Amino acid sequence: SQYSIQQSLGNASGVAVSPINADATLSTGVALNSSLWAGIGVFARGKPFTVLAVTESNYEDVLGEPLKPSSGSQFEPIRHVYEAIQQTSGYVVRAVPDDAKFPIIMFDESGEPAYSALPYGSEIELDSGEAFAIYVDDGDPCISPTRELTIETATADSAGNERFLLKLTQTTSLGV
Amino acid sequence: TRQYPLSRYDDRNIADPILRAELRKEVMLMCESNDKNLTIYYVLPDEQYRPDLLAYRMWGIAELRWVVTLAAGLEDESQGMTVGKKLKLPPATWIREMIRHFQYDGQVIGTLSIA
Amino acid sequence: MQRSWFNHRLTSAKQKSLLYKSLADLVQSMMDTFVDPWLERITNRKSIFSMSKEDLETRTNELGQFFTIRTSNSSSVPMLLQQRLDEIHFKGTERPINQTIYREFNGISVLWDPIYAPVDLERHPYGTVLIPESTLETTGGTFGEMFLTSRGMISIPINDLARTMGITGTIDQSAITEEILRKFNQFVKPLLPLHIVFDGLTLY
Amino acid sequence: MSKTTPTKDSIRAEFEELVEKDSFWSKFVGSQFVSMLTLFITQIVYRCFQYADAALAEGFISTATRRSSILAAAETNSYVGTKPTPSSGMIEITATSEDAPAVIPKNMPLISDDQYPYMTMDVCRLVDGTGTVEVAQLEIQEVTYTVTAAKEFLEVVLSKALTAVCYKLEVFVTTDGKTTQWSSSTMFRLAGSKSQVYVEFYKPSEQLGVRFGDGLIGQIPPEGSTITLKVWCTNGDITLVAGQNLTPVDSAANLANLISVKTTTPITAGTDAETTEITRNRAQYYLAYDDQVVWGGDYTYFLVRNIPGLSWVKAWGEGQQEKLDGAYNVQNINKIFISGWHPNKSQSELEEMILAAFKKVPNELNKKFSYKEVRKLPFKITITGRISASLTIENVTDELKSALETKFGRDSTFFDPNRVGKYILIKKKDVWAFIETLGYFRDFYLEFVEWNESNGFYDFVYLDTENSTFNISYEEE
Amino acid sequence: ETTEITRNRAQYYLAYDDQVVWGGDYTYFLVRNIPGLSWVKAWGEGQQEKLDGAYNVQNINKIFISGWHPNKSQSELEEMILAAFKKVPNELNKKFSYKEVRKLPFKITITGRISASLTIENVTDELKSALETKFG
Amino acid sequence: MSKTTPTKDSIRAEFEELVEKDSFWSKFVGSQFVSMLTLFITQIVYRCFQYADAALAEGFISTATRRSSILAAAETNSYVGTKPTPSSGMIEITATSEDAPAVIPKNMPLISDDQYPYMTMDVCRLVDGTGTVEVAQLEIQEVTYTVTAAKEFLEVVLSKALTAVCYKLEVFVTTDGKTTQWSSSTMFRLAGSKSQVYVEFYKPS
Repeated sequence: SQYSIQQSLGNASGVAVSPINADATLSTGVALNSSLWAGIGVFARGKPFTVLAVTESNYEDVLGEPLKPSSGSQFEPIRHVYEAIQQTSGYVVRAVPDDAKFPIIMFDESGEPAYSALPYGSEIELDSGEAFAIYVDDGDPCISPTRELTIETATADSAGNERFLLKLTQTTSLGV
Repeated sequence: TRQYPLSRYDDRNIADPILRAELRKEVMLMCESNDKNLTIYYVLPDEQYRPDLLAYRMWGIAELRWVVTLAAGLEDESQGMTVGKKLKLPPATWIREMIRHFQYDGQVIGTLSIA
Repeated sequence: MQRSWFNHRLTSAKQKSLLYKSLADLVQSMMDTFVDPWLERITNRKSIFSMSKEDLETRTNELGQFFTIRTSNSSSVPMLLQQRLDEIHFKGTERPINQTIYREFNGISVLWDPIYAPVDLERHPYGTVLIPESTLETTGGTFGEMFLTSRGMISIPINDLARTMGITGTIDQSAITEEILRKFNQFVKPLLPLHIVFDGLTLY
Repeated sequence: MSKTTPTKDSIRAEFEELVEKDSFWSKFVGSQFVSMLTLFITQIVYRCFQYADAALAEGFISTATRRSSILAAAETNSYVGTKPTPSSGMIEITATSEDAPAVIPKNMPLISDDQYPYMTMDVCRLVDGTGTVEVAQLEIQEVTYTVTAAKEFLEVVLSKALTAVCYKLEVFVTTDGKTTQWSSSTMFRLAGSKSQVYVEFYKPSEQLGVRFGDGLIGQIPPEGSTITLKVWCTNGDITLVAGQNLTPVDSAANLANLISVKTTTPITAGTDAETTEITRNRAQYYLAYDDQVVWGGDYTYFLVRNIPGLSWVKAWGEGQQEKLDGAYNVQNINKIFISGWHPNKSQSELEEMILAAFKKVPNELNKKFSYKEVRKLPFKITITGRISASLTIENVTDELKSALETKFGRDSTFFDPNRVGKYILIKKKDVWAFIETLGYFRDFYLEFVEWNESNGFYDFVYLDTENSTFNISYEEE
Repeated sequence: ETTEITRNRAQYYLAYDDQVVWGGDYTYFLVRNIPGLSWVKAWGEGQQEKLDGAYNVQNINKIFISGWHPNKSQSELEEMILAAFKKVPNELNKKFSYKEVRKLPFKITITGRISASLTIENVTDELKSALETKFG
Repeated sequence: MSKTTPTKDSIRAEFEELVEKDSFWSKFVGSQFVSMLTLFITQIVYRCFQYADAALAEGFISTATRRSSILAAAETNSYVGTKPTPSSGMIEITATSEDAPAVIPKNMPLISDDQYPYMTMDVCRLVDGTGTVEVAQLEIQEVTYTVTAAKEFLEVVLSKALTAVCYKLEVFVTTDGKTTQWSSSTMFRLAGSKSQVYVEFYKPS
């Protein structure tokens, strides 16, 4: 009914709202297509050594939250982007040193999982074992928040091919 | 500044529980009387918790909540009242006038014959 | 006495919120523990049989302790007071005595025997010869006309008292008589004056 | 959990362990605002508990001290109080003109100098234009109504404006021109199908009402008839100084200028309305009375209700008197001992009032009453001790004498503090408790000179205040 | 029926309770229960005492009840009285007996003349009927 | 004596001024935050207060207006109000075929156009296909109870509809195939076990 509010959307139809948590962010806007800027910075999330067309809609989302100014000299770029995106969009490029590593989970033939971490840019290969694997690429170390996956079966295709539904989610420290 | 919090709507403006009691007595008499100057309307499913929603929608004031509460005889809003029950509401100004009379000169109440 | 009562004027997200259920159930507990028992006692007061103990002895001792029976049968106390209050219309007779007997003796046959005297004051002055009605058939004939007075005694069958006292062996007649006459004094005697005169208690 | 009074610290506690045992603050620590929120709700629930205590007080007539609640309970008991009585004075009349008749007709109106209506209780006779009569503060009201619809239990309502002075009521039913004075029996007792009966009652808003029968029990007045309520009113004990002139008014104003009337006696023998607490007490004792005249307590209650002004009454049954006397006296059979004390009337006077009362009361069956005079038993009290030196010893002595006279005087209310026929005596414990409640002395001793114990039939033990001894000293501070 | 009238009926139905507390109450209830009674009246021990003018050893707690019914004899009246006494169990330490009712007729001799417009026979008939109706 | 409590706008005002004590939360006043929490606490205290007031008011005999309240008062007074009684009378019964039995017993229902059950109280004897029997609009609704416990004056209540239309009642105490009849009896008198039956009761529900 109109009184119910959900959190995630599947088959049921309803209107959802933000949960009761400790922290939240926002970023909304439309592209400029008038005059652009470029620059190198270090931020949260985002692929290393990668260009990103940043606007008011993704400034806080794909770049992560601003970091602590006393947490290294990485606060100059975040302040600059914060002051600039409020009026103009850009094509900011981000890279990190080789010390950063992204994680990966491998499902073997039986589907058993195995956790691993590899330096960014390294390519994973599959030997006789290690049936397949899935690695995260957004740049988040999966620590704040964390990435979780839930996989089960589902209805088959029109050709009768067996199908399975998997859902990805981010879980914060407080449990949202 | 000069300020005092109050509102001239409360039937419980009369501090006497017994006086409030006969007040609700005759208002019940009139409500479950079949007077035509009463409203003609049934129950709504969501009125179980909130009998005063009907008062709000058809009048904009919640002062009728005790009126409907005595009309339905509810033990608690946790319990519900049957949907479709015959409910009757008199014009509010009539209650305002009777209570005005009763709290200025509500002495004879029943019948005045001659001075 | 309310379950999830704050589940109706609240948006569902704030209902499933973490702290709103905390505040809701704490206040539900607080009202449960410190407003409702007054509602329960007033609802008990509504019904003559439902009234809580405190209310029962409150109504009991409002009039005074001399108008009641010191019984441990708390369940029958509402019933006993119902009888004590509805008997007021028929309490010029032996019915209230039997009503007292209900609890004081659990249904013992008690007979009101008025005092009988001879007419012959010279042979038997009034108040000297008091013949019970049980022997009146065979004794009062020799005394001519047989004065009847409102004064009288009360007789209890010895077999009935032995049955109700639940003792097969030694029976202390004096002790049981003293106990029952004290019960009579402290529950039944106030009903006697003025017209009713009690001048002794006897066992058949 | 319980109705026992809690403490704010206890409530704060119960709240705080509830909070810590709840896991939501565990996931959300740092709510120091809930601290003073708990404080505020603690005072809120404290006020709520005070309100609940008020609810308990008002839920019982004994605990409730409100006139409204007491009247509601009394009407449940089907009990009503007594109206105030007129105050009557003795006046002399000397007509100033020859045309004035020497016989003044019955019930001629009069006004007093203090602007109060007065009414003659009888026909005044002038001995050659000179006469004397007793006149009381009496006035007349009347209301007439006409029946228009048919309701079972015909009801009529009155206004406090007139019930505040009402003293006597008269009910006339005029059906098709035939007027009948209807009788009243309470709760429809002895009411047949067509009995000319009605019941009058109070109403917690001090309203006055009367109800009629259902046709099954009590006559139903027919449609189109009229009902007449005559109300003889008085303002109570309106006392006026003797030696003042009186002005006839209304139809008597014609002879007002022709006849001179001067009072000779202060207007006395008036009574006012009884107090709320005494009404409550009489309500409880009427609940005991059970709406029937059977026993001696009921007899005393009825007699004290019907005879204002007596200090107290006492009565003993046939069995009680026979037990006192030690004999089965046939003459004492169906004979009820009676006695009483009045602050202003002698024992013989009291006996003749009570004999007249029993004569004009027909609610008896072969009930014989024997009156004996109440015997006073004065005794002296010697209070010896030391007191605070800060007060004047003369002032302390005067205060003590006044308090003793008030408490255990010859005409003290202590003997009949409930006015329901329960005459009680003075006790040494009572005296010592009263003086300790006074608490002025630091140490003291009571000597009960010529102390005696009342028989309870007629002995009247009271303190001899004027002969009492006051060995009052100053206790060193 | 209506709530208020139901409440009133409940709170006032206690009048019909057979609460009889005096001999006058007995007489009233007997009159109201037995239609057609000419009259019923009781007389207690004091009434018999003042009737006799002297003390009676027998008139002790004894009440003599008399009455007349045109359609009933003295025996019938006593029988109905006793039946009502059983039907109403409200008494203590008082005996009730039935007292004979002694007829005391008396004649009236009227003498005079009427107007010639009247008929003597019809006037006699009407007067006799009215006198038997009112004081017969 | 008497009881009093300040009004809603008042209690809101003193509540906000007392919460204005701590400077770190004092100035939230004026916001829909404080107003919503305030209206919530005021509504809950309003419920508890005036519903206790209504309870104490209904505690009086003449103040009872609810059907349940007045029936509870009547039960306390040991009286029962005059319940509705259906009209009773005569109905003709004709036989449309030889298969129609000439005897129609009591205790059979009759369905009206509104399916109003018409109980028969006599034996209809068809004389040449024509018969008569006493008929009145009545129905018999049967329920049962099992003895849960041996509690003195154990309560057994009925539904709202049964309480509304309970024109007459019959209580059959059946034990292991043995049925006795118990009735409702008031005005208890005489010592000993006066009777082996139940007593009446009403509940303000």
